[PDB]
Amino acid sequence: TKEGVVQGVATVAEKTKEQVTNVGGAVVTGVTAVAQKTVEGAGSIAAATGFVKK
Amino acid sequence: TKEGVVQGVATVAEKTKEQVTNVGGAVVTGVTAVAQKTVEGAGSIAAATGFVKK
Amino acid sequence: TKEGVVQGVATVAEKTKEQVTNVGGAVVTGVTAVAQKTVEGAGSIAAATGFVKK
Amino acid sequence: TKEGVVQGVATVAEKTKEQVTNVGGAVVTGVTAVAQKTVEGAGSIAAATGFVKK
Amino acid sequence: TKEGVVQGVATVAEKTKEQVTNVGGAVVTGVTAVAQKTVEGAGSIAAATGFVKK
Amino acid sequence: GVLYVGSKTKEGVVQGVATVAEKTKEQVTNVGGAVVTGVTAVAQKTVEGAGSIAAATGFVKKDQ
Amino acid sequence: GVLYVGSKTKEGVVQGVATVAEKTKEQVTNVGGAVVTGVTAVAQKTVEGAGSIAAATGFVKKDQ
Amino acid sequence: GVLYVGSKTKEGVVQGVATVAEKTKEQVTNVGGAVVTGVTAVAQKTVEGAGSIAAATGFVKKDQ
Amino acid sequence: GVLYVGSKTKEGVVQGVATVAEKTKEQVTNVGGAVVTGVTAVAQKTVEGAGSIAAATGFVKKDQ
Amino acid sequence: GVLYVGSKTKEGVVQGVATVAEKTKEQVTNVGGAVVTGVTAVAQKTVEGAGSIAAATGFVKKDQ
Repeated sequence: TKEGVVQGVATVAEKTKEQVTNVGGAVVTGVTAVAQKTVEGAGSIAAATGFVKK
Repeated sequence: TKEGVVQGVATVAEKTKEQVTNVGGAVVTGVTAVAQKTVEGAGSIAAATGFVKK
Repeated sequence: TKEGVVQGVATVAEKTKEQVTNVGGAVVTGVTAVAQKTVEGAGSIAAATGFVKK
Repeated sequence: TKEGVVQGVATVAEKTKEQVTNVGGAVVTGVTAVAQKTVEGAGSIAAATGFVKK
Repeated sequence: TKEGVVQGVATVAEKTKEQVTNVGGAVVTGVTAVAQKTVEGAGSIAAATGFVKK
Repeated sequence: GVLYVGSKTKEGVVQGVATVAEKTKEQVTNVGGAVVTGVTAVAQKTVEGAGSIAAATGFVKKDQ
Repeated sequence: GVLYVGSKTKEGVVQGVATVAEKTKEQVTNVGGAVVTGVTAVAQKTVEGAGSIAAATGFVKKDQ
Repeated sequence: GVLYVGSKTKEGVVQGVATVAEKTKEQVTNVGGAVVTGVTAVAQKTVEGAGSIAAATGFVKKDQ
Repeated sequence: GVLYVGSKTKEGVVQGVATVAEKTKEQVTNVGGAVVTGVTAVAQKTVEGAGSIAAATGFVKKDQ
Repeated sequence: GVLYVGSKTKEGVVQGVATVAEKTKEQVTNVGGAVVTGVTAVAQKTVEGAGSIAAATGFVKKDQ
Protein backbone atom coordinates (compact mmCIF):
# COMPACT_ATOMS: atom_id res chain seq x y z
CA THR A 1 0.00 0.00 0.00
CA LYS A 2 1.99 2.96 -1.33
CA GLU A 3 0.78 6.40 -2.41
CA GLY A 4 2.80 9.52 -3.15
CA VAL A 5 6.16 7.77 -3.03
CA VAL A 6 9.44 7.55 -4.91
CA GLN A 7 10.87 4.13 -4.13
CA GLY A 8 14.27 3.70 -5.73
CA VAL A 9 16.50 6.11 -7.63
CA ALA A 10 19.91 4.75 -8.59
CA THR A 11 22.36 6.83 -10.59
CA VAL A 12 25.99 6.21 -11.54
CA ALA A 13 27.61 9.27 -13.09
CA GLU A 14 31.26 9.53 -14.04
CA LYS A 15 31.50 13.09 -15.37
CA THR A 16 34.87 14.72 -16.02
CA LYS A 17 35.52 18.39 -16.73
CA GLU A 18 31.99 19.72 -16.33
CA GLN A 19 31.43 23.46 -16.08
CA VAL A 20 28.22 25.46 -15.74
CA THR A 21 27.78 29.21 -16.24
CA ASN A 22 24.44 30.76 -15.38
CA VAL A 23 23.47 34.42 -15.21
CA GLY A 24 20.23 35.33 -13.45
CA GLY A 25 18.54 31.98 -14.07
CA ALA A 26 18.09 28.44 -12.78
CA VAL A 27 20.27 25.46 -13.68
CA VAL A 28 20.16 21.94 -12.22
CA THR A 29 22.47 19.08 -13.19
CA GLY A 30 22.01 16.70 -10.27
CA VAL A 31 19.49 14.23 -8.87
CA THR A 32 16.24 15.60 -7.50
CA ALA A 33 13.47 13.48 -6.01
CA VAL A 34 10.24 15.09 -4.85
CA ALA A 35 7.31 13.10 -3.49
CA GLN A 36 4.12 14.86 -2.41
CA LYS A 37 0.71 13.40 -1.62
CA THR A 38 -1.68 16.36 -1.61
CA VAL A 39 -1.13 20.01 -2.53
CA GLU A 40 -4.03 22.41 -2.94
CA GLY A 41 -4.44 26.13 -3.51
CA ALA A 42 -5.12 28.76 -6.16
CA GLY A 43 -2.07 30.01 -8.02
CA SER A 44 -0.14 27.34 -6.15
CA ILE A 45 3.04 25.78 -7.50
CA ALA A 46 4.36 22.40 -6.40
CA ALA A 47 7.34 20.44 -7.74
CA ALA A 48 9.15 23.02 -9.83
CA THR A 49 12.72 22.14 -10.81
CA GLY A 50 14.44 24.68 -13.00
CA PHE A 51 11.65 27.24 -12.81
CA VAL A 52 12.00 30.93 -13.68
CA LYS A 53 9.00 33.14 -12.91
CA LYS A 54 8.93 36.78 -13.94
CA THR B 1 -1.56 -1.49 -4.38
CA LYS B 2 0.38 1.50 -5.69
CA GLU B 3 -0.87 4.93 -6.76
CA GLY B 4 1.11 8.08 -7.48
CA VAL B 5 4.48 6.38 -7.38
CA VAL B 6 7.76 6.20 -9.27
CA GLN B 7 9.24 2.80 -8.51
CA GLY B 8 12.64 2.43 -10.12
CA VAL B 9 14.83 4.88 -12.01
CA ALA B 10 18.26 3.57 -12.98
CA THR B 11 20.68 5.70 -14.98
CA VAL B 12 24.31 5.12 -15.94
CA ALA B 13 25.89 8.22 -17.48
CA GLU B 14 29.53 8.53 -18.43
CA LYS B 15 29.73 12.10 -19.74
CA THR B 16 33.07 13.78 -20.39
CA LYS B 17 33.67 17.46 -21.09
CA GLU B 18 30.12 18.74 -20.66
CA GLN B 19 29.51 22.48 -20.40
CA VAL B 20 26.28 24.43 -20.03
CA THR B 21 25.79 28.17 -20.52
CA ASN B 22 22.43 29.68 -19.63
CA VAL B 23 21.41 33.32 -19.44
CA GLY B 24 18.17 34.17 -17.66
CA GLY B 25 16.52 30.81 -18.30
CA ALA B 26 16.12 27.26 -17.03
CA VAL B 27 18.34 24.31 -17.95
CA VAL B 28 18.27 20.78 -16.52
CA THR B 29 20.62 17.96 -17.51
CA GLY B 30 20.20 15.55 -14.60
CA VAL B 31 17.72 13.04 -13.21
CA THR B 32 14.45 14.37 -11.82
CA ALA B 33 11.72 12.19 -10.34
CA VAL B 34 8.47 13.76 -9.16
CA ALA B 35 5.56 11.73 -7.81
CA GLN B 36 2.35 13.43 -6.71
CA LYS B 37 -1.03 11.93 -5.92
CA THR B 38 -3.47 14.85 -5.89
CA VAL B 39 -2.96 18.51 -6.79
CA GLU B 40 -5.90 20.88 -7.18
CA GLY B 41 -6.36 24.59 -7.72
CA ALA B 42 -7.07 27.23 -10.35
CA GLY B 43 -4.04 28.53 -12.22
CA SER B 44 -2.08 25.88 -10.36
CA ILE B 45 1.12 24.37 -11.74
CA ALA B 46 2.49 21.00 -10.65
CA ALA B 47 5.49 19.09 -12.01
CA ALA B 48 7.26 21.70 -14.09
CA THR B 49 10.84 20.87 -15.09
CA GLY B 50 12.51 23.45 -17.27
CA PHE B 51 9.69 25.97 -17.06
CA VAL B 52 9.99 29.67 -17.90
CA LYS B 53 6.97 31.84 -17.11
CA LYS B 54 6.85 35.48 -18.13
CA THR C 1 1.61 1.41 4.38
CA LYS C 2 3.64 4.34 3.04
CA GLU C 3 2.48 7.78 1.93
CA GLY C 4 4.53 10.87 1.18
CA VAL C 5 7.87 9.09 1.32
CA VAL C 6 11.15 8.82 -0.55
CA GLN C 7 12.54 5.39 0.25
CA GLY C 8 15.94 4.91 -1.34
CA VAL C 9 18.20 7.28 -3.25
CA ALA C 10 21.60 5.88 -4.19
CA THR C 11 24.08 7.92 -6.20
CA VAL C 12 27.70 7.25 -7.14
CA ALA C 13 29.36 10.28 -8.70
CA GLU C 14 33.01 10.50 -9.64
CA LYS C 15 33.30 14.04 -10.99
CA THR C 16 36.69 15.63 -11.64
CA LYS C 17 37.39 19.28 -12.38
CA GLU C 18 33.87 20.66 -11.99
CA GLN C 19 33.35 24.41 -11.76
CA VAL C 20 30.16 26.45 -11.44
CA THR C 21 29.77 30.20 -11.97
CA ASN C 22 26.45 31.80 -11.11
CA VAL C 23 25.52 35.47 -10.97
CA GLY C 24 22.29 36.42 -9.22
CA GLY C 25 20.56 33.09 -9.83
CA ALA C 26 20.06 29.56 -8.52
CA VAL C 27 22.21 26.55 -9.39
CA VAL C 28 22.05 23.05 -7.92
CA THR C 29 24.33 20.15 -8.86
CA GLY C 30 23.84 17.79 -5.93
CA VAL C 31 21.29 15.36 -4.53
CA THR C 32 18.05 16.78 -3.17
CA ALA C 33 15.26 14.69 -1.68
CA VAL C 34 12.04 16.35 -0.53
CA ALA C 35 9.08 14.41 0.83
CA GLN C 36 5.91 16.20 1.89
CA LYS C 37 2.49 14.79 2.68
CA THR C 38 0.13 17.78 2.67
CA VAL C 39 0.73 21.42 1.73
CA GLU C 40 -2.15 23.85 1.30
CA GLY C 41 -2.51 27.57 0.72
CA ALA C 42 -3.15 30.19 -1.95
CA GLY C 43 -0.08 31.40 -3.82
CA SER C 44 1.81 28.72 -1.92
CA ILE C 45 4.98 27.11 -3.26
CA ALA C 46 6.25 23.72 -2.13
CA ALA C 47 9.21 21.72 -3.46
CA ALA C 48 11.05 24.27 -5.55
CA THR C 49 14.62 23.33 -6.53
CA GLY C 50 16.37 25.84 -8.73
CA PHE C 51 13.61 28.44 -8.56
CA VAL C 52 14.00 32.12 -9.44
CA LYS C 53 11.03 34.37 -8.69
CA LYS C 54 11.01 38.00 -9.75
CA THR D 1 3.15 2.99 8.74
CA LYS D 2 5.22 5.89 7.38
CA GLU D 3 4.12 9.34 6.25
CA GLY D 4 6.22 12.40 5.49
CA VAL D 5 9.52 10.57 5.65
CA VAL D 6 12.81 10.23 3.79
CA GLN D 7 14.14 6.79 4.62
CA GLY D 8 17.54 6.25 3.04
CA VAL D 9 19.84 8.58 1.13
CA ALA D 10 23.22 7.12 0.20
CA THR D 11 25.74 9.12 -1.82
CA VAL D 12 29.35 8.39 -2.74
CA ALA D 13 31.06 11.39 -4.32
CA GLU D 14 34.72 11.55 -5.25
CA LYS D 15 35.06 15.08 -6.62
CA THR D 16 38.47 16.62 -7.27
CA LYS D 17 39.22 20.25 -8.03
CA GLU D 18 35.72 21.68 -7.65
CA GLN D 19 35.26 25.44 -7.46
CA VAL D 20 32.10 27.53 -7.15
CA THR D 21 31.77 31.28 -7.70
CA ASN D 22 28.46 32.93 -6.87
CA VAL D 23 27.58 36.61 -6.75
CA GLY D 24 24.36 37.62 -5.02
CA GLY D 25 22.59 34.32 -5.61
CA ALA D 26 22.04 30.80 -4.28
CA VAL D 27 24.14 27.75 -5.13
CA VAL D 28 23.93 24.26 -3.64
CA THR D 29 26.17 21.33 -4.56
CA GLY D 30 25.64 18.99 -1.61
CA VAL D 31 23.05 16.60 -0.20
CA THR D 32 19.83 18.08 1.14
CA ALA D 33 17.00 16.04 2.64
CA VAL D 34 13.81 17.75 3.77
CA ALA D 35 10.82 15.86 5.13
CA GLN D 36 7.67 17.71 6.17
CA LYS D 37 4.23 16.35 6.97
CA THR D 38 1.91 19.37 6.92
CA VAL D 39 2.56 22.99 5.96
CA GLU D 40 -0.28 25.47 5.52
CA GLY D 41 -0.59 29.19 4.91
CA ALA D 42 -1.18 31.80 2.22
CA GLY D 43 1.91 32.95 0.36
CA SER D 44 3.76 30.26 2.27
CA ILE D 45 6.90 28.60 0.95
CA ALA D 46 8.13 25.20 2.10
CA ALA D 47 11.06 23.14 0.80
CA ALA D 48 12.95 25.65 -1.31
CA THR D 49 16.50 24.66 -2.27
CA GLY D 50 18.29 27.13 -4.48
CA PHE D 51 15.57 29.77 -4.33
CA VAL D 52 16.02 33.44 -5.24
CA LYS D 53 13.08 35.73 -4.51
CA LYS D 54 13.11 39.36 -5.59
CA THR E 1 4.75 4.50 13.10
CA LYS E 2 6.86 7.36 11.74
CA GLU E 3 5.80 10.82 10.58
CA GLY E 4 7.94 13.84 9.80
CA VAL E 5 11.22 11.97 9.98
CA VAL E 6 14.51 11.58 8.13
CA GLN E 7 15.79 8.13 8.98
CA GLY E 8 19.19 7.54 7.42
CA VAL E 9 21.52 9.83 5.50
CA ALA E 10 24.89 8.32 4.59
CA THR E 11 27.43 10.27 2.57
CA VAL E 12 31.04 9.48 1.65
CA ALA E 13 32.79 12.45 0.07
CA GLU E 14 36.45 12.56 -0.86
CA LYS E 15 36.84 16.08 -2.25
CA THR E 16 40.27 17.57 -2.90
CA LYS E 17 41.08 21.19 -3.68
CA GLU E 18 37.60 22.67 -3.32
CA GLN E 19 37.18 26.43 -3.15
CA VAL E 20 34.05 28.56 -2.86
CA THR E 21 33.76 32.31 -3.44
CA ASN E 22 30.48 34.01 -2.62
CA VAL E 23 29.65 37.71 -2.53
CA GLY E 24 26.44 38.77 -0.80
CA GLY E 25 24.62 35.48 -1.38
CA ALA E 26 24.02 31.98 -0.03
CA VAL E 27 26.09 28.90 -0.86
CA VAL E 28 25.83 25.42 0.65
CA THR E 29 28.03 22.46 -0.24
CA GLY E 30 27.47 20.14 2.71
CA VAL E 31 24.84 17.80 4.13
CA THR E 32 21.63 19.32 5.45
CA ALA E 33 18.78 17.33 6.96
CA VAL E 34 15.61 19.09 8.07
CA ALA E 35 12.58 17.25 9.44
CA GLN E 36 9.46 19.14 10.46
CA LYS E 37 6.00 17.83 11.25
CA THR E 38 3.72 20.88 11.19
CA VAL E 39 4.42 24.49 10.21
CA GLU E 40 1.62 27.00 9.74
CA GLY E 41 1.35 30.72 9.11
CA ALA E 42 0.80 33.32 6.40
CA GLY E 43 3.91 34.42 4.54
CA SER E 44 5.72 31.71 6.48
CA ILE E 45 8.85 30.00 5.17
CA ALA E 46 10.02 26.60 6.35
CA ALA E 47 12.94 24.50 5.06
CA ALA E 48 14.86 26.97 2.95
CA THR E 49 18.40 25.93 2.00
CA GLY E 50 20.23 28.36 -0.22
CA PHE E 51 17.54 31.04 -0.09
CA VAL E 52 18.04 34.69 -1.02
CA LYS E 53 15.13 37.03 -0.32
CA LYS E 54 15.21 40.65 -1.41
CA GLY F 1 91.02 4.46 -41.34
CA VAL F 2 88.90 7.60 -41.01
CA LEU F 3 90.30 11.08 -41.58
CA TYR F 4 88.21 14.23 -41.12
CA VAL F 5 89.93 17.49 -42.05
CA GLY F 6 88.03 20.67 -41.26
CA SER F 7 84.67 18.93 -41.56
CA LYS F 8 81.34 19.12 -39.76
CA THR F 9 79.49 15.81 -39.47
CA LYS F 10 76.31 14.83 -37.68
CA GLU F 11 76.18 11.03 -37.48
CA GLY F 12 73.43 9.21 -35.67
CA VAL F 13 71.53 12.16 -34.25
CA VAL F 14 67.96 13.17 -33.54
CA GLN F 15 68.00 16.94 -33.65
CA GLY F 16 64.69 18.47 -32.68
CA VAL F 17 61.49 16.82 -31.50
CA ALA F 18 58.55 18.87 -30.27
CA THR F 19 55.26 17.33 -29.20
CA VAL F 20 52.10 18.65 -27.56
CA ALA F 21 49.59 16.10 -26.29
CA GLU F 22 46.23 17.11 -24.79
CA LYS F 23 44.11 14.27 -23.47
CA THR F 24 41.19 13.74 -21.12
CA LYS F 25 40.32 10.28 -19.85
CA GLU F 26 43.20 8.29 -21.25
CA GLN F 27 43.07 4.78 -19.85
CA VAL F 28 45.12 1.69 -20.66
CA THR F 29 44.52 -1.92 -19.66
CA ASN F 30 47.30 -4.32 -20.57
CA VAL F 31 47.82 -7.98 -19.69
CA GLY F 32 51.08 -9.74 -20.48
CA GLY F 33 52.05 -7.19 -23.10
CA ALA F 34 53.75 -3.92 -24.00
CA VAL F 35 52.07 -0.55 -24.50
CA VAL F 36 54.01 2.64 -25.20
CA THR F 37 52.27 6.01 -25.25
CA GLY F 38 55.25 8.32 -24.74
CA VAL F 39 57.91 10.15 -26.69
CA THR F 40 61.08 8.26 -27.50
CA ALA F 41 64.27 9.30 -29.26
CA VAL F 42 67.07 6.81 -29.83
CA ALA F 43 70.31 7.68 -31.59
CA GLN F 44 73.17 5.26 -32.07
CA LYS F 45 76.35 5.40 -34.09
CA THR F 46 77.19 1.71 -34.36
CA VAL F 47 75.39 -1.37 -33.09
CA GLU F 48 77.16 -4.60 -33.97
CA GLY F 49 76.34 -8.17 -33.08
CA ALA F 50 74.73 -11.35 -34.36
CA GLY F 51 71.10 -11.67 -33.35
CA SER F 52 71.29 -8.22 -31.80
CA ILE F 53 68.33 -5.89 -31.33
CA ALA F 54 68.69 -2.11 -31.19
CA ALA F 55 65.93 0.48 -30.79
CA ALA F 56 62.83 -1.55 -30.04
CA THR F 57 59.80 0.26 -28.63
CA GLY F 58 56.76 -1.78 -27.79
CA PHE F 59 58.46 -5.11 -28.38
CA VAL F 60 57.24 -8.56 -27.31
CA LYS F 61 59.33 -11.61 -28.07
CA LYS F 62 58.60 -15.16 -26.90
CA ASP F 63 61.25 -16.91 -28.96
CA GLN F 64 61.20 -20.66 -28.40
CA GLY G 1 92.74 4.52 -36.76
CA VAL G 2 90.66 7.68 -36.46
CA LEU G 3 92.11 11.15 -37.05
CA TYR G 4 90.06 14.32 -36.61
CA VAL G 5 91.82 17.55 -37.55
CA GLY G 6 89.97 20.77 -36.79
CA SER G 7 86.59 19.06 -37.09
CA LYS G 8 83.25 19.31 -35.30
CA THR G 9 81.36 16.03 -34.99
CA LYS G 10 78.16 15.09 -33.20
CA GLU G 11 77.98 11.30 -32.98
CA GLY G 12 75.20 9.53 -31.17
CA VAL G 13 73.34 12.51 -29.77
CA VAL G 14 69.78 13.57 -29.07
CA GLN G 15 69.87 17.34 -29.21
CA GLY G 16 66.58 18.93 -28.26
CA VAL G 17 63.35 17.32 -27.08
CA ALA G 18 60.44 19.42 -25.86
CA THR G 19 57.12 17.92 -24.79
CA VAL G 20 53.98 19.30 -23.17
CA ALA G 21 51.43 16.79 -21.88
CA GLU G 22 48.09 17.85 -20.40
CA LYS G 23 45.93 15.04 -19.07
CA THR G 24 42.99 14.57 -16.73
CA LYS G 25 42.07 11.13 -15.43
CA GLU G 26 44.93 9.09 -16.81
CA GLN G 27 44.75 5.59 -15.40
CA VAL G 28 46.76 2.47 -16.19
CA THR G 29 46.11 -1.13 -15.16
CA ASN G 30 48.86 -3.56 -16.05
CA VAL G 31 49.33 -7.23 -15.16
CA GLY G 32 52.57 -9.03 -15.92
CA GLY G 33 53.58 -6.51 -18.56
CA ALA G 34 55.33 -3.27 -19.47
CA VAL G 35 53.68 0.12 -20.00
CA VAL G 36 55.67 3.27 -20.71
CA THR G 37 53.98 6.67 -20.78
CA GLY G 38 56.99 8.94 -20.28
CA VAL G 39 59.68 10.73 -22.24
CA THR G 40 62.82 8.79 -23.03
CA ALA G 41 66.03 9.78 -24.78
CA VAL G 42 68.80 7.24 -25.33
CA ALA G 43 72.05 8.07 -27.09
CA GLN G 44 74.88 5.60 -27.55
CA LYS G 45 78.07 5.69 -29.56
CA THR G 46 78.86 1.99 -29.81
CA VAL G 47 77.01 -1.06 -28.52
CA GLU G 48 78.75 -4.32 -29.38
CA GLY G 49 77.88 -7.88 -28.47
CA ALA G 50 76.23 -11.04 -29.74
CA GLY G 51 72.59 -11.31 -28.73
CA SER G 52 72.82 -7.85 -27.21
CA ILE G 53 69.89 -5.47 -26.75
CA ALA G 54 70.30 -1.70 -26.64
CA ALA G 55 67.58 0.92 -26.26
CA ALA G 56 64.45 -1.06 -25.50
CA THR G 57 61.44 0.80 -24.11
CA GLY G 58 58.37 -1.20 -23.26
CA PHE G 59 60.02 -4.55 -23.84
CA VAL G 60 58.76 -7.97 -22.74
CA LYS G 61 60.81 -11.06 -23.48
CA LYS G 62 60.03 -14.59 -22.29
CA ASP G 63 62.66 -16.39 -24.34
CA GLN G 64 62.56 -20.13 -23.75
CA GLY H 1 94.48 4.63 -32.20
CA VAL H 2 92.44 7.82 -31.92
CA LEU H 3 93.93 11.27 -32.52
CA TYR H 4 91.92 14.47 -32.11
CA VAL H 5 93.72 17.67 -33.06
CA GLY H 6 91.90 20.91 -32.32
CA SER H 7 88.50 19.25 -32.62
CA LYS H 8 85.16 19.54 -30.84
CA THR H 9 83.24 16.29 -30.52
CA LYS H 10 80.02 15.40 -28.73
CA GLU H 11 79.79 11.61 -28.49
CA GLY H 12 76.99 9.88 -26.67
CA VAL H 13 75.16 12.89 -25.30
CA VAL H 14 71.61 14.00 -24.61
CA GLN H 15 71.75 17.76 -24.77
CA GLY H 16 68.47 19.39 -23.83
CA VAL H 17 65.23 17.83 -22.65
CA ALA H 18 62.34 19.97 -21.45
CA THR H 19 59.00 18.52 -20.39
CA VAL H 20 55.87 19.94 -18.77
CA ALA H 21 53.28 17.47 -17.48
CA GLU H 22 49.95 18.58 -16.01
CA LYS H 23 47.76 15.81 -14.67
CA THR H 24 44.81 15.38 -12.33
CA LYS H 25 43.85 11.96 -11.02
CA GLU H 26 46.68 9.88 -12.39
CA GLN H 27 46.46 6.39 -10.95
CA VAL H 28 48.43 3.24 -11.72
CA THR H 29 47.74 -0.34 -10.68
CA ASN H 30 50.46 -2.82 -11.54
CA VAL H 31 50.89 -6.48 -10.63
CA GLY H 32 54.11 -8.33 -11.38
CA GLY H 33 55.15 -5.84 -14.03
CA ALA H 34 56.94 -2.62 -14.95
CA VAL H 35 55.34 0.78 -15.50
CA VAL H 36 57.36 3.91 -16.22
CA THR H 37 55.72 7.32 -16.32
CA GLY H 38 58.75 9.57 -15.82
CA VAL H 39 61.46 11.31 -17.78
CA THR H 40 64.58 9.34 -18.56
CA ALA H 41 67.81 10.28 -20.31
CA VAL H 42 70.54 7.70 -20.84
CA ALA H 43 73.81 8.48 -22.60
CA GLN H 44 76.62 5.98 -23.03
CA LYS H 45 79.81 6.02 -25.04
CA THR H 46 80.56 2.31 -25.26
CA VAL H 47 78.67 -0.72 -23.96
CA GLU H 48 80.37 -4.00 -24.80
CA GLY H 49 79.46 -7.54 -23.87
CA ALA H 50 77.77 -10.69 -25.13
CA GLY H 51 74.13 -10.91 -24.13
CA SER H 52 74.40 -7.44 -22.62
CA ILE H 53 71.49 -5.03 -22.19
CA ALA H 54 71.95 -1.27 -22.09
CA ALA H 55 69.25 1.39 -21.73
CA ALA H 56 66.10 -0.55 -20.98
CA THR H 57 63.11 1.35 -19.60
CA GLY H 58 60.01 -0.60 -18.75
CA PHE H 59 61.63 -3.98 -19.30
CA VAL H 60 60.33 -7.38 -18.19
CA LYS H 61 62.35 -10.50 -18.90
CA LYS H 62 61.52 -14.01 -17.70
CA ASP H 63 64.13 -15.85 -19.73
CA GLN H 64 63.99 -19.59 -19.12
CA GLY I 1 96.15 4.67 -27.61
CA VAL I 2 94.16 7.89 -27.35
CA LEU I 3 95.70 11.31 -27.97
CA TYR I 4 93.73 14.54 -27.58
CA VAL I 5 95.58 17.71 -28.55
CA GLY I 6 93.81 20.98 -27.83
CA SER I 7 90.38 19.36 -28.13
CA LYS I 8 87.05 19.72 -26.36
CA THR I 9 85.07 16.49 -26.02
CA LYS I 10 81.84 15.66 -24.24
CA GLU I 11 81.55 11.88 -23.98
CA GLY I 12 78.73 10.20 -22.16
CA VAL I 13 76.94 13.25 -20.80
CA VAL I 14 73.40 14.41 -20.14
CA GLN I 15 73.59 18.17 -20.32
CA GLY I 16 70.34 19.85 -19.40
CA VAL I 17 67.07 18.34 -18.22
CA ALA I 18 64.21 20.53 -17.04
CA THR I 19 60.84 19.14 -15.97
CA VAL I 20 57.73 20.61 -14.38
CA ALA I 21 55.11 18.19 -13.08
CA GLU I 22 51.79 19.34 -11.62
CA LYS I 23 49.55 16.61 -10.27
CA THR I 24 46.59 16.24 -7.94
CA LYS I 25 45.58 12.84 -6.61
CA GLU I 26 48.38 10.72 -7.95
CA GLN I 27 48.11 7.24 -6.50
CA VAL I 28 50.04 4.06 -7.24
CA THR I 29 49.29 0.49 -6.18
CA ASN I 30 51.98 -2.03 -7.02
CA VAL I 31 52.35 -5.69 -6.08
CA GLY I 32 55.54 -7.59 -6.81
CA GLY I 33 56.63 -5.13 -9.47
CA ALA I 34 58.47 -1.94 -10.41
CA VAL I 35 56.92 1.48 -10.99
CA VAL I 36 58.99 4.58 -11.72
CA THR I 37 57.39 8.01 -11.85
CA GLY I 38 60.45 10.21 -11.35
CA VAL I 39 63.20 11.90 -13.32
CA THR I 40 66.29 9.88 -14.07
CA ALA I 41 69.53 10.77 -15.82
CA VAL I 42 72.24 8.15 -16.33
CA ALA I 43 75.52 8.87 -18.08
CA GLN I 44 78.29 6.32 -18.49
CA LYS I 45 81.49 6.31 -20.49
CA THR I 46 82.18 2.58 -20.69
CA VAL I 47 80.25 -0.40 -19.38
CA GLU I 48 81.90 -3.71 -20.19
CA GLY I 49 80.94 -7.24 -19.24
CA ALA I 50 79.21 -10.37 -20.48
CA GLY I 51 75.56 -10.53 -19.49
CA SER I 52 75.87 -7.06 -18.01
CA ILE I 53 73.00 -4.61 -17.60
CA ALA I 54 73.51 -0.85 -17.52
CA ALA I 55 70.86 1.85 -17.19
CA ALA I 56 67.68 -0.04 -16.43
CA THR I 57 64.71 1.92 -15.07
CA GLY I 58 61.58 0.01 -14.21
CA PHE I 59 63.15 -3.39 -14.74
CA VAL I 60 61.80 -6.77 -13.61
CA LYS I 61 63.77 -9.92 -14.30
CA LYS I 62 62.89 -13.41 -13.08
CA ASP I 63 65.48 -15.30 -15.09
CA GLN I 64 65.28 -19.04 -14.46
CA GLY J 1 97.85 4.75 -23.02
CA VAL J 2 95.89 8.00 -22.79
CA LEU J 3 97.48 11.39 -23.43
CA TYR J 4 95.55 14.65 -23.06
CA VAL J 5 97.45 17.79 -24.04
CA GLY J 6 95.72 21.09 -23.35
CA SER J 7 92.27 19.51 -23.65
CA LYS J 8 88.94 19.92 -21.88
CA THR J 9 86.92 16.73 -21.54
CA LYS J 10 83.67 15.95 -19.76
CA GLU J 11 83.33 12.17 -19.47
CA GLY J 12 80.48 10.54 -17.65
CA VAL J 13 78.73 13.62 -16.32
CA VAL J 14 75.21 14.82 -15.67
CA GLN J 15 75.45 18.58 -15.87
CA GLY J 16 72.21 20.31 -14.97
CA VAL J 17 68.92 18.86 -13.79
CA ALA J 18 66.08 21.08 -12.63
CA THR J 19 62.70 19.74 -11.56
CA VAL J 20 59.60 21.26 -9.98
CA ALA J 21 56.95 18.88 -8.68
CA GLU J 22 53.64 20.09 -7.24
CA LYS J 23 51.36 17.40 -5.87
CA THR J 24 48.39 17.08 -3.55
CA LYS J 25 47.33 13.71 -2.20
CA GLU J 26 50.11 11.53 -3.52
CA GLN J 27 49.79 8.07 -2.05
CA VAL J 28 51.68 4.86 -2.77
CA THR J 29 50.88 1.31 -1.69
CA ASN J 30 53.54 -1.25 -2.51
CA VAL J 31 53.86 -4.91 -1.55
CA GLY J 32 57.03 -6.86 -2.26
CA GLY J 33 58.16 -4.42 -4.93
CA ALA J 34 60.04 -1.26 -5.88
CA VAL J 35 58.53 2.17 -6.48
CA VAL J 36 60.64 5.23 -7.23
CA THR J 37 59.09 8.69 -7.38
CA GLY J 38 62.18 10.85 -6.89
CA VAL J 39 64.95 12.50 -8.86
CA THR J 40 68.02 10.43 -9.59
CA ALA J 41 71.28 11.26 -11.34
CA VAL J 42 73.95 8.61 -11.82
CA ALA J 43 77.24 9.27 -13.57
CA GLN J 44 79.98 6.69 -13.97
CA LYS J 45 83.19 6.62 -15.95
CA THR J 46 83.83 2.89 -16.13
CA VAL J 47 81.86 -0.07 -14.81
CA GLU J 48 83.47 -3.40 -15.59
CA GLY J 49 82.46 -6.91 -14.63
CA ALA J 50 80.69 -10.02 -15.85
CA GLY J 51 77.04 -10.14 -14.87
CA SER J 52 77.39 -6.66 -13.40
CA ILE J 53 74.55 -4.17 -13.02
CA ALA J 54 75.11 -0.41 -12.96
CA ALA J 55 72.49 2.32 -12.65
CA ALA J 56 69.29 0.48 -11.89
CA THR J 57 66.34 2.48 -10.55
CA GLY J 58 63.18 0.62 -9.69
CA PHE J 59 64.71 -2.81 -10.19
CA VAL J 60 63.31 -6.16 -9.05
CA LYS J 61 65.25 -9.34 -9.72
CA LYS J 62 64.32 -12.81 -8.47
CA ASP J 63 66.89 -14.75 -10.47
CA GLN J 64 66.64 -18.47 -9.82
